[PDB]
Amino acid sequence: MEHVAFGSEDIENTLAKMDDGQLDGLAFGAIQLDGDGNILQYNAAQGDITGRDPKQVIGKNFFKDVAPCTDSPEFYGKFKEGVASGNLNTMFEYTFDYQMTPTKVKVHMKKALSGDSYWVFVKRV
Ligand SMILES: *C(=O)/C=C\c1ccc(O)cc1
Repeated sequence: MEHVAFGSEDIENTLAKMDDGQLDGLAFGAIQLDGDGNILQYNAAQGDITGRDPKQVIGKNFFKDVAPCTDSPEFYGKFKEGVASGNLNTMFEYTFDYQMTPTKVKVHMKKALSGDSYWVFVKRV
């Protein structure tokens, strides 16, 4: 397993060295999006939670297609502001409930080290 704690201050630095293979070792969900909400990476842990297939969601809009239950001021609203500002680091509780059992999780959004990429870290609570 890759030893990285959810909410770690330097998490964007640590994860810059990973690949899809290495990301699959994390204890929590991790989604990498571009400036437009498109999925660039999708680890095995978020798949265990949402039931999605990582390899099948890659390339689709996170907010439009895959997870419309996030299209909201509380989530998407926060993402867009972050993207436009060029900085993003917020943590909140959300309920995943689209075509799945209503699941309470902890969501950590943070801008990555790379120019135009954003992290979505998730964990059951
Ligand atoms: C609501 O849709 C919230 C979360 C979520 C995340 C990923 C996937 O694939 C579905 C739903």
